[PDB]
Amino acid sequence: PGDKPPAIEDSIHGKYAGVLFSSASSNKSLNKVAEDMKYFNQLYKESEVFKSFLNNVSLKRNQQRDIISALGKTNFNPATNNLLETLIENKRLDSLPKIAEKYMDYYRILNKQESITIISAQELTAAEKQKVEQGLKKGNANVQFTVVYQVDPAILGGLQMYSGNNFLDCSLLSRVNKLKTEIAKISF
Amino acid sequence: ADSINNFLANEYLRLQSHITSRALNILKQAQAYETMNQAALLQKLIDDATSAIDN
Repeated sequence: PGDKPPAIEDSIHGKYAGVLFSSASSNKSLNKVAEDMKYFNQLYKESEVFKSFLNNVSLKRNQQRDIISALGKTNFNPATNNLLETLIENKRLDSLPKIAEKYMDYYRILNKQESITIISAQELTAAEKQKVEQGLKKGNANVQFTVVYQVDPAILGGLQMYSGNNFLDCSLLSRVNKLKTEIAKISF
Repeated sequence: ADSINNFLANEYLRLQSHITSRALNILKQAQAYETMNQAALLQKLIDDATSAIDN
C-alpha cells in the first residue's frame, strides 16, 4: 500500500515500528509479523520471567542473544529476527513490547472492520435496533461494521454514535440547549 | 438700570431653558419607562416558551 505506515512518529517505539511496518510490507508480508508481534505481547503479560528478562538491563548482549534463540529461532519472520538483533545491539530491547503493541495498532487501522458505539438514554428495543442498523448501513452502505450499545446518559431520546475517531451528536439534549440559548439572544 | 435689564433678560433665558429642559426630560423619561414595559412583556413571553420546553 505504498510501503508507508499509517502515521509517522519520532518516538523510540514509533520509529522502530514504522521501519518494521515499511520493511515488512515491502518484501511481501505484514500478517506474518503481526502474529509474531501479537505472540510477544501475550507472552510479555502471561510469562513473568519473560517480562523480567526484557526489563532486565544488567544482562549482557551475548546473554540476551542466547536466551532469545532458546525461545525460538523459527516461526518468526526474518524481519522479526533482524529486529531483535538490532534491539540487542542498540540496548533497546526493553522497549520491544511497546513496539509490538504499536505495530498491531497500525495493523488494526488497516483493518476495514470498525466498531460503532451508540449512546441513548432509553433502552433500545430490538426492533428499534434493527432500524438503527438500517440507518447506519444506508449512511455507510459500503463497509461492514459491528455495533455496540451503551445506555447511561443524562441526555434523553437522543442518539450519539462513536465510530473509531468520529462523533455525531443527534441528541435532543443538544436541541434543548441550542434553543434556550438562541431564545436568550433574540435581542427584542 | 442696564444691569437689571440685562439681569432680567439673561434670567428669562435661563428660565426658558429650565422649562423646556423639564418638559423634555419628562417626555424622555416616560419613553424610557415605556421601552422597559414593552421589554418586560416580551421577556415574560420568552420565559413561558422556556417553561414549555421544561414541561
